[PDB]
Amino acid sequence: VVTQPASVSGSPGQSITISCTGTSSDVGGYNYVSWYQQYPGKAPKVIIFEVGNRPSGVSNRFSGSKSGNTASLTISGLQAEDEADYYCSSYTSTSTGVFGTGTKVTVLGQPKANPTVTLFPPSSEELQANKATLVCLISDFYPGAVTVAWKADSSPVKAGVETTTPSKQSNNKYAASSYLSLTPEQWKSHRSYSCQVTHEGSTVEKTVAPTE
Amino acid sequence: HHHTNLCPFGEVFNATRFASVYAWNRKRISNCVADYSVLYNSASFSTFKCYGVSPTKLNDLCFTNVYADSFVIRGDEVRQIAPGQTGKIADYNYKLPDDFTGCVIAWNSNNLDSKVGGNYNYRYRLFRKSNLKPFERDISTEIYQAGSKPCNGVEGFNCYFPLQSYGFQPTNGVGYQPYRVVVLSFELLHAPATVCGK
Amino acid sequence: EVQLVQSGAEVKKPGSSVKVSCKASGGTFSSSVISWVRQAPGQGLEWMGGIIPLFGSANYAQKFQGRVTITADESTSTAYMEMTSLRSEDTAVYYCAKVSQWALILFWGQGTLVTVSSASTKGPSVFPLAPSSKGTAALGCLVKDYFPEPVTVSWNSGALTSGVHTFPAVLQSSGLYSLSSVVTVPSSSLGTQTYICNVNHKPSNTKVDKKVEPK
Amino acid sequence: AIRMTQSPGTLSLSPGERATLSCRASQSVSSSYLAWYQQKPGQAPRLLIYGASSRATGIPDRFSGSGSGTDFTLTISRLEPEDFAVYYCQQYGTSPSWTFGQGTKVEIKRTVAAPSVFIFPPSDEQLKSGTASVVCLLNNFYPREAKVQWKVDNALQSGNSQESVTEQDSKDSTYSLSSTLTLSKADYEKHKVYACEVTHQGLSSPVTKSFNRGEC
Amino acid sequence: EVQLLESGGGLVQPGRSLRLSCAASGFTFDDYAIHWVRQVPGKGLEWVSGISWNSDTIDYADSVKGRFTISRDNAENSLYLQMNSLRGEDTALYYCAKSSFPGYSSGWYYGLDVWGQGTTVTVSSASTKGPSVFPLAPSGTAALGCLVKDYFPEPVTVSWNSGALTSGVHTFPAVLQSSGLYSLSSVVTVPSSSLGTQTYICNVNHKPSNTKVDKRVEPK
Ligand SMILES: *[C@@H]1O[C@H](CO[C@@H]2O[C@@H](C)[C@@H](O)[C@@H](O)[C@@H]2O)[C@@H](O[C@@H]2O[C@H](CO)[C@@H](O[C@@H]3O[C@H](CO)[C@@H](O)[C@H](O)[C@@H]3O)[C@H](O)[C@H]2NC(C)=O)[C@H](O)[C@H]1NC(C)=O
Repeated sequence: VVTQPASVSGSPGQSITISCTGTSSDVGGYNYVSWYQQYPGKAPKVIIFEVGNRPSGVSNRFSGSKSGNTASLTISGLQAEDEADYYCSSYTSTSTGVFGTGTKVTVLGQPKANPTVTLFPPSSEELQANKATLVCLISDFYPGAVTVAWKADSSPVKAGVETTTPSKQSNNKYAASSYLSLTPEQWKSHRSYSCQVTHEGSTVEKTVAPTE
Repeated sequence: HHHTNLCPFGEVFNATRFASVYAWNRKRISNCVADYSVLYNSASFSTFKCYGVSPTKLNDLCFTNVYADSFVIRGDEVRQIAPGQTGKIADYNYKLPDDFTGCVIAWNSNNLDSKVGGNYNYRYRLFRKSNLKPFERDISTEIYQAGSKPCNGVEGFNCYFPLQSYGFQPTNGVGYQPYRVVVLSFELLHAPATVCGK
Repeated sequence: EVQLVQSGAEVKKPGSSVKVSCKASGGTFSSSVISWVRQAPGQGLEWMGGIIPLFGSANYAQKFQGRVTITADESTSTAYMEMTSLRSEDTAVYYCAKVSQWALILFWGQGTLVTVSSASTKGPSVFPLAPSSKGTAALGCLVKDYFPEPVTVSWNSGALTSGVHTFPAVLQSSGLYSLSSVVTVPSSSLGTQTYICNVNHKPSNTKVDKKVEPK
Repeated sequence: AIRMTQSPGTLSLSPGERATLSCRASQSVSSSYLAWYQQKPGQAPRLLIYGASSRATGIPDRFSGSGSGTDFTLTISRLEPEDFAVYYCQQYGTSPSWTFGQGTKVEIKRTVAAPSVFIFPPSDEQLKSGTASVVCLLNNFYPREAKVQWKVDNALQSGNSQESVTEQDSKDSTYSLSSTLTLSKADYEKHKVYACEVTHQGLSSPVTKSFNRGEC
Repeated sequence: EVQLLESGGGLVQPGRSLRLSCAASGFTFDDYAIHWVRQVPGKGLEWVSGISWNSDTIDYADSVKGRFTISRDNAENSLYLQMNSLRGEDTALYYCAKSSFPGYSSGWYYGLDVWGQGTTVTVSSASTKGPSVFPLAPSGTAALGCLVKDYFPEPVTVSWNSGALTSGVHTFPAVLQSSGLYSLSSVVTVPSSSLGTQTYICNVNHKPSNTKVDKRVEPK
């Protein structure tokens, strides 16, 4: 078990440090600690080997240190191109190597964008098939974090809820979706259903009704 | 010479300069006696780990041959000079057998080997195709072709020179300071015993 | 910690023998090569022989194989050099030099002066070298006919040290030593300043202060 | 037996220069058992180098030893006034069998200062004892080469004079010499004019200092 | 150049078997050590196995030991990670990496400088399953779309008016439902005045199930 902070954030120009704590059989016993920078959808890149020495072509803004059982990658002068995942790694007494949990490094500064939400009632074709699916589409929002809550009239809905993990679209914004499964009897029993999309403290609520 | 002599341990522990670890020096000690009390009663040592022999007992034993291997390594790399240990130095530079019998002696030598501006005379081997066998020495300086293009004997993109300097400065951390290492190998075989204590 | 201490200076008459001691401290005694080095006045260093206390097997240079014996006493950490049939050519300074088997450095003693002669120890006569009347003037003291070496000469009880040239002694044909000690001073202070040379000869317990006045 | 021959016998250099002293061995000698010593006059030998290249405690970095096999070298990168001395090399080892080189004297090279000459008549108290000693002084000169001729009534002397030289002064790098003519009181009173003639490079002509026996 | 390419991934049922392969080029494969590393999508890395240049030394992670086996053929410059007893936890993207230097553990000493692009291995009890396409009717602009519900495996491809309508089109990432099936919806935004004028048709294509559906979307 080699533990890293789950996420580390910072503004441009600032300096951040990722920790990497291990045992005496890994980061504590051997100076063979290596850091990797992984952009979305690409292979990891060697940034640091042996705690501090950087490969040829690596920006010298990446410094590495070690104290006891804890390695530390330091990124000075955060640039937007540093927003990636960072993984430490070390040799073990078992002659193996082990990887850290990872650290999502997010360079701040981007303006928050509230999501556009569109809620669709069950199509007449699906209700005719003895099924009902409410579709709640969430797009054009940043950062990725967002919370979705469904309501039947004014009381919460328990199950039948499937929701994406937020992912980036073409204009570097996040898009997500949530699906509520219902039987056609449950749909027409309540007067309305609501999709409550909570993102960065603000809630968007769209509502559909069987009769309207 | 075949008549009671002093083991020339001086030209090992006290030499002006040591050899780089990848080209570790070995001197054979035979037919002589030595007062090992001067050794195990010395306080000038930061590492004195013996395996198979008690240190304070070296005067009561006799051996067929004694081998003294000497070199300089980093401070944090000293712990690799031990049976069963692995690492850059143990895999590619100097390797002790699992069944080693002898003692591993080490002391800080920053006062002897570091220079303002960095002393780059001491080197080590970065890599080797396979790990070193116990008591195996590799002094090859052949540039390795790790790429598609032949290297023709010059450093390049994927054309690596197998050795690299340590970079000893007086202001380095202790773990990164030079340490002089001597590896005494006591061999008790079927031959008559020659190197005794007194 | 290691230190070599030799016995005091001696004066032996020709034909006799002398046994110089060398006390070592530090524990590296038994496991060492303890040699004896000799230096005649005006000559270089000469290795006489050595011994290893653990073995007691001494080795000797050919020049000293006959009259020189080197022993060792592990019980007291002391080395000895005994030379018989001493001649005036054996007058020299004798050092015990030691090499420990655990190092390459050499440990030396402070040396022992052995003067070989029969012209018995004698205090020196001190005659003035008066400054001549006819910008700087020279005055001195002639320390003549003493034995053995050495003598110490100061000027005005050490208060005058500038310009003093104390020459090394010469062994006259009489077997007694002689040296001159001079000092150059301004010619204007010859009638004002008092100059007295202080000769001390410790072997004969002789202190002589002589007042050097113009003629 | 192993023979250590040093080269050159004398090394004449100026302060600030680089001194290169050689020590030749008759056989191959292990570089672990070769030493260098510095000796100033009246002092015990000072261990400079041991193990061919290790500097003893307090020895400055400008002294460096090197070599192997049979050729060993002591280099002084920049000569100080205090380094002009005699230097010996020594073969040794873990066996009682050592040898020394004959030595190399490093002395200064010359800037010209002439000697100040003084002659001293024998003291009256010495003449009460039957012996007369005439002392001729050569003061604060350089280079060491100098000639002293004793002249008694313009008759050149020989065999009755002894010379003594001080070692190169640590301050002005000069030498000083004292010649002592010795005559019996009978011979001393037989003659009137006593003179010492000094020949030296710093002198355009030989300088003569004299005195007539009996004059004040 | 130095290059590593992985192949042989796809879908496999729990317990079943699958073999991966790693092709090497641009370096002497005969004297290097290669490793396998896997990555849970959306999370963090984990080491799998390693093999020396002569296969004399082989190590495995404890999560895969006894189940996994590595092997190599230096004549073909190829590395193999034979896989089975596959569990749901074994679903990941599998990398093939090495260090710049020869040496078994040299990858850990100086870092793994050359990776491959990876190969996806999906462990699900999974036969193919085609999707159902429902229209999402619109109720000075309006948003309409169509729903692609319950399918397996990835991916589906959605276009509008046979690709002629690309302005305003947003096709969303799919959900992995607890049932193990995927569901996805694509939506287009069009001006309100053209609802009774223009015809809007979404073109779904799920190649695993050979599904091709053209559903027209129009006001209620
Ligand atoms: C070669 O070995 C000599 C001798 O070492 C001494 O003798 C041996 C027989 C063993 O018994 C050793 O345990 C023993 O120390 C080394 O010379 C010694 O070096 C040390 C450390 O460099 C000196 O100690 C220092 O002294 C200074 C000033 O006095 C103090 O301020 C320090 O605190 C420190 O204690 C020691 O004086 C010195 N001894 C002599 C006699 O020179 C030598 O360093 C070594 N050389 C190499 C290259 O290994």
